[PDB]
Amino acid sequence: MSPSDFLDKLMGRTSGYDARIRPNFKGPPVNVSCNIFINSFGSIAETTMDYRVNIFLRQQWNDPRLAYNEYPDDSLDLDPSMLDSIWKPDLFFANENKLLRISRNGNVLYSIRITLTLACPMDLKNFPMDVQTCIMQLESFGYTMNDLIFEWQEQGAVQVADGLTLPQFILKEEKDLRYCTKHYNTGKFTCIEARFHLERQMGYYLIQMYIPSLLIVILSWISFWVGLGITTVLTMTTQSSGSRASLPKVSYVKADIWMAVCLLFVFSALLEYAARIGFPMAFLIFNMFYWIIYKI
Amino acid sequence: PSDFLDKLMGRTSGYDARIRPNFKGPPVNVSCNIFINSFGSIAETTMDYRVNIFLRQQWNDPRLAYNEYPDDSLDLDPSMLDSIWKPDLFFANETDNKLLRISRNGNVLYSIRITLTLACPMDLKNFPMDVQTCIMQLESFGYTMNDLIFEWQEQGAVQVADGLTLPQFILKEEKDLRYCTKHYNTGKFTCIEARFHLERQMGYYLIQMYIPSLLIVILSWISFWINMDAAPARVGLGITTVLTMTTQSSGSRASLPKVSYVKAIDIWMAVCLLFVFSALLEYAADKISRIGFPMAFLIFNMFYWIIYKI
Amino acid sequence: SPSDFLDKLMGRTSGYDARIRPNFKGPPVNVSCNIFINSFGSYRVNIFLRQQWNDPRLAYNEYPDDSLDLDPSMLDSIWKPDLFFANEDNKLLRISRNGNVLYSIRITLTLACPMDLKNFPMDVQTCIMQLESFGYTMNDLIFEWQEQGAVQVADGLTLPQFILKEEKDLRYCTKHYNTGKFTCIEARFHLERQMGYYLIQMYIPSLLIVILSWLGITTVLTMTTQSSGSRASAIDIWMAVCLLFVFSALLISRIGFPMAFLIFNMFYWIIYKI
Amino acid sequence: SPSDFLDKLMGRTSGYDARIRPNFKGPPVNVSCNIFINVNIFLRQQWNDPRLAYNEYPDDSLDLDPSMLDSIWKPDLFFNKLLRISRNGNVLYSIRITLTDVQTCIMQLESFGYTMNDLIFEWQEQGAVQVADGLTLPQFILKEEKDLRYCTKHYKFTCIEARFHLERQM
Amino acid sequence: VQLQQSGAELMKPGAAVKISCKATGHTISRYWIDWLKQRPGHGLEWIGEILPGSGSTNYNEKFKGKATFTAEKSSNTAYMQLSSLTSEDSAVYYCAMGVRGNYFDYWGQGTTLTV
Amino acid sequence: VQLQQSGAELMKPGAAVKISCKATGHTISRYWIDWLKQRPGHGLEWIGEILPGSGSTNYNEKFKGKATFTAEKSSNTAYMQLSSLTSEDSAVYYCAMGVRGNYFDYWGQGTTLTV
Amino acid sequence: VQLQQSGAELMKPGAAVKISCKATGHTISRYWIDWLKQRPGHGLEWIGEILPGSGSTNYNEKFKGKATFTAEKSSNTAYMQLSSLTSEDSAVYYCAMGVRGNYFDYWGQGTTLTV
Amino acid sequence: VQLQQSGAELMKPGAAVKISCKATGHTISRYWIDWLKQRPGHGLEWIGEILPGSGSTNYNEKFKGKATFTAEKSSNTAYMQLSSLTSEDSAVYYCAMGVRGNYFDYWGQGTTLTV
Amino acid sequence: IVMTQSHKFMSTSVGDRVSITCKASQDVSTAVAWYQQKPGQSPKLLIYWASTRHTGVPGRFTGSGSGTDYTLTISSVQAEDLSLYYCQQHYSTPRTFGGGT
Amino acid sequence: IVMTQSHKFMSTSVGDRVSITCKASQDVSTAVAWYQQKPGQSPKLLIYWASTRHTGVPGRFTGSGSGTDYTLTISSVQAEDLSLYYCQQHYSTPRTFGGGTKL
Amino acid sequence: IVMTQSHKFMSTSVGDRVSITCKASQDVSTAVAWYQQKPGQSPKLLIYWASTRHTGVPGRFTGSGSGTDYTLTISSVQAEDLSLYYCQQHYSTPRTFGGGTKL
Amino acid sequence: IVMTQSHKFMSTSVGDRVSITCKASQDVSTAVAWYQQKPGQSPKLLIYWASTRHTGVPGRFTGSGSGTDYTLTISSVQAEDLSLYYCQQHYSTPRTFGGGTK
Ligand SMILES: *[C@@H]1O[C@H](CO)[C@@H](O[C@@H]2O[C@H](CO)[C@@H](O[C@@H]3O[C@H](CO[C@H]4O[C@H](CO[C@H]5O[C@H](CO)[C@@H](O)[C@H](O)[C@@H]5O[C@H]5O[C@H](CO)[C@@H](O)[C@H](O)[C@@H]5O)[C@@H](O)[C@H](O)[C@@H]4O)[C@@H](O)[C@H](O)[C@@H]3O)[C@H](O)[C@H]2NC(C)=O)[C@H](O)[C@H]1NC(C)=O
Ligand SMILES: *[C@@H]1O[C@H](CO)[C@@H](O[C@@H]2O[C@H](CO)[C@@H](O[C@@H]3O[C@H](CO)[C@@H](O)[C@H](O[C@H]4O[C@H](CO)[C@@H](O)[C@H](O)[C@@H]4O)[C@@H]3O)[C@H](O)[C@H]2NC(C)=O)[C@H](O)[C@H]1NC(C)=O
Repeated sequence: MSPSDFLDKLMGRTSGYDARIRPNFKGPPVNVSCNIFINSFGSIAETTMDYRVNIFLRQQWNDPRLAYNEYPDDSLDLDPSMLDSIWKPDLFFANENKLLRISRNGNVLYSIRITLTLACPMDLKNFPMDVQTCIMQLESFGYTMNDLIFEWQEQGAVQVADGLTLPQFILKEEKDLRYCTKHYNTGKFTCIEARFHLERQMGYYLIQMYIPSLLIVILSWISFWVGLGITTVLTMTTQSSGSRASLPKVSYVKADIWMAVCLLFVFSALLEYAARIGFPMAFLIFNMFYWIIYKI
Repeated sequence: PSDFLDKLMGRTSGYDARIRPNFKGPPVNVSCNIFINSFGSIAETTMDYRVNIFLRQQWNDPRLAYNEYPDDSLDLDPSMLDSIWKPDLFFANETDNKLLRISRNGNVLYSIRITLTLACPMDLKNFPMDVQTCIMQLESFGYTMNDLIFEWQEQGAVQVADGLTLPQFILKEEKDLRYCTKHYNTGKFTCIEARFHLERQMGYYLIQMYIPSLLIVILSWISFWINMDAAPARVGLGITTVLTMTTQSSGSRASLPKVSYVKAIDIWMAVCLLFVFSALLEYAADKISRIGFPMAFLIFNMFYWIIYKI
Repeated sequence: SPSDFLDKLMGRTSGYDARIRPNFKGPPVNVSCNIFINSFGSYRVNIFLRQQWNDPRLAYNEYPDDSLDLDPSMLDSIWKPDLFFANEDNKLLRISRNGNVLYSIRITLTLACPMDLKNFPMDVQTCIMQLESFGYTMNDLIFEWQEQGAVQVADGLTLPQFILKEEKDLRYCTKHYNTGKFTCIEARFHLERQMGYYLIQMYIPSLLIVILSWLGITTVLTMTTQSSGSRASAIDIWMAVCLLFVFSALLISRIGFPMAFLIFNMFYWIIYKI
Repeated sequence: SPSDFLDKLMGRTSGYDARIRPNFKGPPVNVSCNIFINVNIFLRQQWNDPRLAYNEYPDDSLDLDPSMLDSIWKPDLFFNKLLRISRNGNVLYSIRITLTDVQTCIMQLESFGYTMNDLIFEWQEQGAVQVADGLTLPQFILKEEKDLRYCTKHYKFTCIEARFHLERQM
Repeated sequence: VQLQQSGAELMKPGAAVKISCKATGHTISRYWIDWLKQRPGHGLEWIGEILPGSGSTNYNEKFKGKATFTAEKSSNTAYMQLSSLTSEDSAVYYCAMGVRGNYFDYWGQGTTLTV
Repeated sequence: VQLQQSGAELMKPGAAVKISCKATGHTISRYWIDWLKQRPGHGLEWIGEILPGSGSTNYNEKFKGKATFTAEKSSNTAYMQLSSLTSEDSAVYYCAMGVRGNYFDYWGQGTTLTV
Repeated sequence: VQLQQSGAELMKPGAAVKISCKATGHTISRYWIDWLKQRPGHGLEWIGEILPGSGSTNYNEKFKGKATFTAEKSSNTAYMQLSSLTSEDSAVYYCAMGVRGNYFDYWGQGTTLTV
Repeated sequence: VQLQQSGAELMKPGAAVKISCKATGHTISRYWIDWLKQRPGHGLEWIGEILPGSGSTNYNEKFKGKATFTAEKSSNTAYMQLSSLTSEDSAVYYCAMGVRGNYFDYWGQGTTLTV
Repeated sequence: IVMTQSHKFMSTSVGDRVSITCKASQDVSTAVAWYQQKPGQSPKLLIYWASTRHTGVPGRFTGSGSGTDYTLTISSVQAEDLSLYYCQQHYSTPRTFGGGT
Repeated sequence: IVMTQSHKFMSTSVGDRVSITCKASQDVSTAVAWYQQKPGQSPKLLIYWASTRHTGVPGRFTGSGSGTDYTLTISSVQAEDLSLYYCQQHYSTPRTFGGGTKL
Repeated sequence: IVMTQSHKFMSTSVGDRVSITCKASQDVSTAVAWYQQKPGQSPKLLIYWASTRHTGVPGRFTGSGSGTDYTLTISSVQAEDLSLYYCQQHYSTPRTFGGGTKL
Repeated sequence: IVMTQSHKFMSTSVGDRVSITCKASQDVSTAVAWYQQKPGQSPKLLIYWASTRHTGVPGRFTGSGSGTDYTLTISSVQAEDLSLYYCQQHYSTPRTFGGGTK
C-alpha cells in the first residue's frame, strides 16, 4: 500500500508541489474560516495598554490539489514538522505547536498558539458604565481581496475557556463579530475583529481604593463635633500617591473625581474653622446624587 | 556509533521521521515524569514562577531493533535529535540534553531538559496557611486519542532531588495525579494534570509587611489606654496610627495585587481602626478606656484563627 | 505549464543572482519609499514600510496585469535595500510589468528620541526615524520619497499624554562614514504634550499646598511626599518656587501671596505658550 | 564584461577556503580598526589581503553585497554586516554591533581559534575613536581624548581596549 | 458526576421532541456530550457529538436534517431536537459523556420515547 | 453606509467642475472613494480611485490628464476636478465606496453635469 | 549652509601656506569637504578630501606629498597645508563640500594664491 | 612594569635552586614568565614556561623532570626549582616575560648561578 | 479586456427563466459583480464574486458563471423590476462595466 | 461503515471461557470497545482499546484480539451477568455499534 | 581614462540649442555633473546624475546623454549664460573635471 | 631549525655599513626578532616582528627579510657595542638568542 509513497504522491519530490504559489492559481480567492480559543487570562496593563493571552488560531480552507483517492480515512491528522513545505495564510495581528489535517476533498485545518500580549486601546471615562473593551484584529499582509478573504464562522467560532477565572473584572459571553476591513496603498486587506467586554462587580476598587478614602470621610468629619484637618488632608495626599501605582497620565479626568471631591471637602472644614451637621450632610446630598448616574 | 547506525536507519530501512511509526497502530502510550533541578522565583503580584524539569519519556518503536551489539545503555550522539519521532509536547501555562536509552524491542527512554515558567491561579481560602493548587499540565496538540495518549509512570512519578532547599514553602509528599482530558473542535486532546499540594509560610512577612501591621495593632493597645485629658499626647500620636496604616496599606498594594474577594490578611487592618473612630466622638461628651479594648479584640482574635486554619 | 513559468526569473532559468545587483556598471537607482504607522504608545512605534524601484532583469510579457503578488517566501532571492534604523515574515511581494517592485518591510524596531526635555508639559516632542542605508556607497541606490503623502496616520489612534499634530517636517539627514557616502531620510514627528493631567494631578494639589499656607512641621514634608510620586519616573520650577513658598510661610502679605503669585501666574503663560 | 566571474576565484576551484587565514603559513595580518558611537556602535575592521587581488577589472574601489559573506573569511572576533574590497584586497569590513566620576567602561576584543602570533589586532594611527555630531545626553558625556593601548589577555590573546574618558555634570 | 435526564413523554407523529440532560458537579460546556439512540429489534446507531460552548458538530450521513442539536449555558443542560416522527421512534435516548476517548463511560438513566 | 453628494450644477465649456461627496457616519481618512462616470447611450465607464489620506491613485490609461483629485480631512469629502470641458460631459457622476472589495456597493444619489 | 574663506595672501617660493574654509550654519565634523586646484590654462584634476572628525584621507596617485591636511574643531575649520611651492601655484583653491553626492554643490568663493 | 631578580647562591652538585623575580607594577597571576638557561659557549634552547595563576605548563620532551615550578600570588614572584645539579650550572637565569608574543622583551638584571 | 453583454434587450413574461450573457474572450476568474439601475436612482449592488448575495437581496437573485463565457438565471422575475443590468470586472486594471440590459 | 459480529446466537455454560469475534467493513484499527449492558437498565463499558478497563468493575475480564480478528474472553462465566455485549470500532468518524449474537 | 571635451570655441546666439560632448570611449557610469563657471567666480551646480535638476535652476538647463558621450541640452540662450563650463567624472577614484568649452 | 653563522668578525670604522644575513630552512616568514646582550647588562632587542622597534629608544632600527633569508641594516654605526653576532629564529621549538655585533 506504500505508506511512504503517499507523502510523495502529493508533495516532496514528485507531483511538482510548491508552497511559493497560491492554490488554484488564476482562479477564485481562497477564503478561510477561522475559530479562536483563549487560554490564559492575566495582567491587565493600564500603563502599557497590554493584555497577555495565548490563543489557538484554527482555520479551515480548501485546497484543490491536496486531495487523495487512495486511503479510506477522511479526517487524518499530521505532525507539525511538515508545514515548511505546506501552504499557509499570512496571519498577524494589527494590535500587536501545530496540527495538519488533510481531508479527502481538500479541507486543511491549521492551528497555532499566538503567544502575544495583545495591545488594548481602552477608554476610562467611568468604569461602572465604561465597559473595558480589547480589540484584536486578524488582518493579513500579502494578498488582496482577489486572492485571500477572511471571515468568522457563523456557528459560534469564538468561545471562552471553561475554567477561566479573572481578577478585578468579569468577562461576558456575547460579543460582536463584525468587519474592520483595511485600505492601504498596496490594496485593501481582510480585517476581522472581536470585542471582549470587561466590566466589574460592585467595586473591588471600592474596597481597595474608595473604602480607604471613605474611611477618611468619617475621619474628616470628627473635627466638627488644626492638627486633625491638616493630618487628614495629608492622609488624602498619601492616598493620592497610592492612587498612582500603575495608573497612566490620562489627559482627561477619571472616575480621580472621587479623590478630588474628598480632597475638596477636607480643607473646607478647616477654612470654616478659620472663619456641625450642615457641612457633613452637604456631602451626603451629593454622595446620593453621585451614585445615581453610574447605573447606565 | 555511526557506521552501522545511519545506514540501517535512513538508507536501507527508511525511518520516515515526519510521520509516526507503526502505521495502522494503537495510540503509542508514554510514561512521562518530572525531576526537579530547582524551584524558586515564586511571585505573588504576577502569580508566576519558574520550575526546572528533567523530562524523560518512554514509547515502543519497532524500528529500534538491533542484532549486532549486545549492549543496552545506548545514549546516541546529540546530532540526531531531529531525525526521530517526537510527541507534540506543549505546555498550557508556558550539547543537547537528550540521553536516550533504547532497548531490543524498542523501549526508548528519551530525555529533555526544560526550565518552564508556569502560572498558579490563586483563589483565596486562607492565604497565610493555605494549600494552593498550582497546576502542571503535560499537554498534546497534534494528535488525538487515536494516535497518542500520555500516562504517568507507576512507581515514583513525581519526585524532588536530594534535599534541595525551597524558598518560603515546603511541598507535601502526597500529591494528585488525576487524568483530565481537554476537548477541541478537531478532536479531544491529551491532558495530564499534576495538582501541587503547595503551602506557603509567613517567614518572609513575619518581618516585612503584615506582622509589622501588628506593630500598629500593638500600638492600638496604647492609643486608647490614655485618658481624655491630653490633646497633643493622645490624638497627637493618635493621628500617627492612621498615617502609619497608609505606609503599610501601600505595602498591601506594592507587593500585593488586586484580587476578587476581600483579602483574608487585610481584614484585621480596618477593624482595629474601626474601634478608635467611634471613641473620637466622645470628646464632645476612663474605666472603659482602661480595660475595654484589650477585652474587645481578644474575643475575636481567638475566634478568627480557629475557623481559618483549615 | 503556468507552474513552471514562475521559476523563469529565479531557479534554472535566466540566471537571476540575488548576491549580485542588477543594473550594474551603471547609475544608482531611485529606491523611492513610503511608510505607514497604525499604533504607537508607551518610544514604541509599529511601522509598515513600502518601497519602489526598477531593474531590467525582472520584466515579463506573459501576464497582462501589473499587480502580481507573490507570497512572503520569495524574499530569499531578491535584491533587498540594506535598511536599518540608526536609532533602533510579514513582507508583501509585488512585481509590476516593466519591473517595478512594491516591496515592504514590517518594523517592530523600538525607536529612541533625542528630544527637548525642558518644558515637558508644553514641548514640541520632535522624534526622528533614520531610514538610512547600510551596504552601499552612492553608486547603487538613492533614497527619495513619494512627493505627496509620505506619512499616513490611522484615524482612531488618539492616545493620551499628547496628541499627534497634522503637520510633520520631512527633510534629509545625509550621512558620512569612513566606508563611503550613505543616503539618509528622516521624519520629524511634531508631538505636542497636552494639558489637563499635569494641571489637575501635579499643579492643583501642589497649588492646594499653597492654599493651606494662606503647619510648618508638616507642610515641609507635604512637599516632600509630592516628590515621592514626581521623581520615581517646567515641573521643576514649580517644585522650586513652592520650595520657597513653604518656607516664606515658615519665615499686606495676606493679599501679598496672591500678588506674589500674580507675578508668577502669567509668568507660566508667557513663557510656556510656545 | 559580465559579472559572472565573481565566483571564478571563488565558487568551485582556486582553493578559497572560507575558514583558513590569509597569508597561509606566513605573516600576521593586522587590523587597523576604528569605531563610531551613536551603547550602540558600529565597528569597522580593515586589513590587507593579497589573496583577493585581480587584474581584469579596471576599478579599484568596488563594493559587494552584505549577503556575499557566507563564503568569505572572517576574523574569529567574539566578545547587517557589509564589506568592500580595494585593488590589492584592502578589505574594509564592519558589523552593526551594540554593547550593553571619571570611569572607563572596558571592552575586550580577542581571537577564538588561534593565538596571537598569526592574528595580531591593533588600532589605527589617526582618529580611531569617533563621536556623533549633535549628541546630547542626560548630562553625562565623554571628553575629547581617548587613550589607546592593549590589555593582552591570556588563556596568548590579542586585545583592543579604549579608555573612554568621561565627565559628570550636575 | 451525574447525568440526569427528564421523565417520560409521548408525542404525536410529525411533531418535535425536546429532551434535556442535566449534568451536575461540573460545568455544562466542559466535556463532550454525545447522544445515542437505543432501538431494539436490530443493532444500534450513532447520532453525533456537540461542544456546548461553541456548537460544532459531526452529523451522521444518514441523519443530516433528522437529528439537530441545541445547547445552553444558563440552564446547565444539553438539548435535542427532532423532526418528522415516523414509526422508528420506539427507542431509549441516552446522553453519554466520554471524557478520555470517543468511547463512552458515563451515561444517563434513559428517556422513553415511542411513536 | 450613506453617502451624500451635491445638487444639480451647471458650468460653461472649458471650465472646471467641483463636486463634493459628503461621507456621513464614518471617518473620511480610512476607506477608499472610487469615482464612476455614467454616460447614457454607450456603456458605463471607469475613472480611477483615490485614498483620502495619501493621494495615491491608478487612473485609466485613456483618461489621464482629464481627472485630478483633491482630498480634505476637515470637510470629510472627496473632490472631483476636471479641465477643458468638451461635449462629452453628458454623464452622471457617482462616488462609490467599495469597503470590503474592489466592487462597489455604497453609492451616492447622483450628480447631474452636462455641457 | 554656506562656506566662508579668508582674504588674499602671498608667500615666497618653497614656503608654507595656511588657508581655511569657515563653516557658518553647520558643524565642521559632519560633511565631507573636498579641495580643488583651479589653475587657468590647464584642465582641472582631483586632489583629495578629508573628514574633520576622523582625519581619514584619500589622495590621488599623481599628487601625493604636495597635499597635506589639518583638522581643528575649536574654530570649525579645515586647513590645507602646503610645502615646496613651485611655479605652478598660480591657481584659486576652493573648498567643495558635497553632501548628497560626489558632485560638489556647496562651494567656497576661493582664495587667490600665486608663486 | 619593572622586574627585580634575587641574589646569587652557592649550591652543591645535586642540591636545589630557589630564586625569585619580583614584579612591581602588575599582578603575578596575569602574564606568562619563561625561564631561559643562558649558558655561555654553547647554544640556547627552550626550557618551558608557566602562568603563575593557573599552573598551566608546556615542557620540552628532553627537559621533563629536570624543570619544576612553584607559584605564589602574595609575593609577586616566580619560583624556579631544580634538582640533580650537574657541573653545567654556570649560567645566568632570566625571568623572560614576553608580554605580546612568543618573543621576549622584559628582562631582569641578572641572576648569576654556578656550581 | 472589456465586459460586453451579448443581447441588448431581452424580455420575458412574469416568473420565467432568463440567460444573462456577459461575453469575455478568456477565463481569468469568477470575480464578477452584478448591478441593476432603475430609471431615476443610483445603481445598487446585488452579487459579489458571482456567488454570494449582498445583505438586502431578496432571495431568487442567484449569480453563477464559469469558463470563458458567463451565464446565470433569475427564476421568479417580478413585473416591476425589469431594468438595466450591467456587468463588472475587477480582476484587471480596466475596471469596466457592461453596456446594459 | 458497519461493525458486524459473527452470528446471531451463541451458547453459554457456567464456569468457562468464551471467544466471540466482531469485524468491520474494512480492517480499520485495534480500537476494540465492548459495552457492559443488561436487559432493563442503562449500558456501561467493560473493555476499551482491547486491554484497558474502567474502575469499579468485576475483574474477571480478559480482553484480546487485534487486526482482522477480535476476541473477547471471559475468565469464568458468572450467573449474575447473563447479558449481551456491543462491539464498537472508534477510529473512523461513523461510530457503529454491534449487531448482536445472543449467548 | 579616455576623457576630453573635443570642442572649445563654438558658435552661439540669443535663443539657440547646442549639443555638447564630454567625450569618453569606455564605460564609467550615467553620473556626470555640468558645472557652469563665470570668469572669476565659482562653478555652480546646475545638473547632477545627468538628469536631476537642483533647486534654483530654471527649466532651460536639461541634461541628457547615455553611455559614453553625455550632453547638456539647453533650450533658449539668454544674455546671462554665455560663459565657460566643465563636465565631471564620478565612477572612478581620480574625480577629475573636463577640459573646457566656451560659448 | 638549526640557526648559526660561520663568519664571526668584520673590521670597520665609524660611518660604514655592516650587514650579514643567514640561511634558515623552514617558514619563519615574519617571526624574527634578533636580540642583543652585553656584558654587565640584560639581553635587549633591536627588532621585533622583523619590521619595528619598541618605543622609548626607537633609534637604530632598520630590518627586513622573507622566507629563509633575513637582513638587518646597520648603516651609520657608532662605538658602543663590540661582540660576536649570530642568526636565530624564535617561531618553532628551538629558540636561541646568540649575541650581536656593532
Ligand atoms: C526616482 O525613480 C523613478 C523611477 O525610475 C524615476 O522618476 C521617474 O522617472 C521617469 C523617467 O524620467 C519619469 O517619467 C517621465 O515623465 C515625464 C512627464 O512628462 C510631463 O512632465 C514634464 C515635466 O513636468 C512639468 O510639466 C508638468 C505638466 O506640464 C507639471 O507637473 C509641471 O509643470 C512640471 O514642471 C514643474 O517641475 C517641478 C516639479 O513639479 C516644479 O518644481 C516646477 O516649478 C515646474 O512647475 C514635461 O516636460 C512633459 O512635457 C510632460 O508634461 C515624461 O514626459 C517623460 O517622457 C518620462 O516618461 C517620471 O515622471 C519620474 N517620476 C516618477 C514618480 O515616476 C527617477 O529614477 C527618480 N526620480 C527623481 C525625481 O529623482
Ligand atoms: C468560501 O467560504 C464558504 C464558507 O462559508 C465555503 O463553503 C461554502 O459554504 C456555504 C455555506 O457556508 C455552502 O452553501 C450551502 O451548500 C449546500 C450544498 O450545496 C446547500 O444545500 C446549502 O443550502 C441550504 O442551506 C442554507 C443554509 O446554509 C439554507 O438557508 C438553504 O435554504 C438550503 O437549505 C448552502 O447553499 C457551500 O456549499 C460551501 N461551498 C461552496 C463551494 O460554496 C466556500 O467553499 C468558500 N469558497 C471558496 C473557497 O471558493
